[PDB]
Amino acid sequence: KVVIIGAGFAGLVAARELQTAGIEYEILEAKDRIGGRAWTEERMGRPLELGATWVHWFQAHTWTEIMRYGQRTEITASPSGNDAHWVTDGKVVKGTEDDLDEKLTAAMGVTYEGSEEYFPNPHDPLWVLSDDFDGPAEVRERFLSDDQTNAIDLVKEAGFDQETIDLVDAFWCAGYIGDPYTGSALMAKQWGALSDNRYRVMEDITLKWKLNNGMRSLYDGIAGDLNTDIRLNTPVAKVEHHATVTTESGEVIEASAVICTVPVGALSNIEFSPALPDAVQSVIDDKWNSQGAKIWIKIKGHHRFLGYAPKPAKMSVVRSEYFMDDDTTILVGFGYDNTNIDLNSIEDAQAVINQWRDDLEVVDTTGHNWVADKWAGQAWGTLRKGQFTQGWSLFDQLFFAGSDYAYGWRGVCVDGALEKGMTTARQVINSMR
Ligand SMILES: Cc1cc2nc3c(=O)[nH]c(=O)nc-3n(C[C@H](O)[C@H](O)[C@H](O)COP(=O)(O)OP(=O)(O)OC[C@H]3O[C@@H](n4cnc5c(N)ncnc54)[C@H](O)[C@@H]3O)c2cc1C
Ligand SMILES: NCCc1ccc(O)c(O)c1
Repeated sequence: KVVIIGAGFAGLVAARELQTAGIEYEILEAKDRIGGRAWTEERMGRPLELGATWVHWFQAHTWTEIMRYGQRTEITASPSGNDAHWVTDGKVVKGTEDDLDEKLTAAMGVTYEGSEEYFPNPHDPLWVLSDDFDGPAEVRERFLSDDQTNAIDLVKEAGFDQETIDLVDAFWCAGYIGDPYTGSALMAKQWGALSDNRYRVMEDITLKWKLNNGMRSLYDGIAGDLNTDIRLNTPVAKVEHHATVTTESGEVIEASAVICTVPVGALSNIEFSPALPDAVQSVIDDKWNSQGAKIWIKIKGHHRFLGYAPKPAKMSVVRSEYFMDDDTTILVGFGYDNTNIDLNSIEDAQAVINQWRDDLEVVDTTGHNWVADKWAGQAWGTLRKGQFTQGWSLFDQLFFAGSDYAYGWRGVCVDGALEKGMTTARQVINSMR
């Protein structure tokens, strides 16, 4: 009676929540698998996360699922103390990881600089624009101005030198999963607000703890709780919200309400009748700022490596992640432009490593191009200029659920999908009561 489109974390958790409340549901999943943009799979000799990877106990929704499905102790920190390399003026600079972090810490201090006035409650991101806002006019003006400013311009304008600029440029190529110069700096400021405004905490939350048993231990857990079979290989083609849903084969399914978790980068596969609001339609057409890609590279030997490179490098942040039995290292990498790298080309993977070193030898590589993926069309959702205040909040019988619309760790984190999936089901629940 309630139709959930997509079996990623938002869809699975919404179904479990409806089930709790005794409401009939059905999940229609385009792919032949569950997990969506979280995808644990054996590649290159071990389970690797092709999408979502890191977790933290300060992420409320993720951490309760970690507790629920038995992974409390089953988390491991990514290697630290790497030999660090960063490109800053056509040149490769060699340092320690702590050397890099302290440069990034001071720049982050400036980047967060008004989060305390914007986000007293870091989970009320649009409070400044609320009728309830009790602050001065000049804070609302700085807020809107920040939505139209990118995060690197904030560091440039504070007088930092070119070294620190290319470091933040590389950082946000990875963080904004695409071109950071088109991004909204209010995203970065809210990550600060959710991280006690400390670079170190922000990295502990987003870039440290991995699930020993992968994301699949969680989404297999949620799916294992459901008493209604997920209909895989059932891509949705049309949605009528007056609700009626039409699959690609032409099957028609009737429903009291529709919870659509299809990411924006993939909504163009579905026709809506009536059409979507013009405001929301312009977001879909502009979509999100996530055009980048994530790679897994394997090299010869055991090397503790960290590398940073600004736009337009193939990869902006690359880091050792696993030391393997056969004297190899698996590194992870994040880059701003999915179309500048073939994630499964040993030669393109070598050119990534060649950004910093001419003595490290790639022997394998792999990745999934989420942006080119029909059912995704993006990496993790990040914000263009103007999308903090006129973007993710515009998607509020038809409900949109997904990390990209979350109040808290929006887009970038499974925490956001688990948040928004659950609260969107509550909207359904509340209105049926
Ligand atoms: C490279 C990468 C790395 C990430 N790393 C992390 C990390 O370390 N930590 C973290 O917390 N988060 C991370 N994330 C983010 C996390 O994966 C997402 O925020 C979360 O999985 C989004 O869940 P969702 O349910 O909102 O969307 P999705 O996972 O995209 O779920 C949508 C589902 O709908 C399906 N679908 C699409 N179109 C249709 C259609 N027409 N009909 C039917 N079904 C359809 C899709 O197949 C998919 O199963 C990462 C994301 C990426 C891309
Ligand atoms: N994949 C985790 C998302 C992410 C990307 C870049 C960062 O700089 C960061 O702190 C977190």
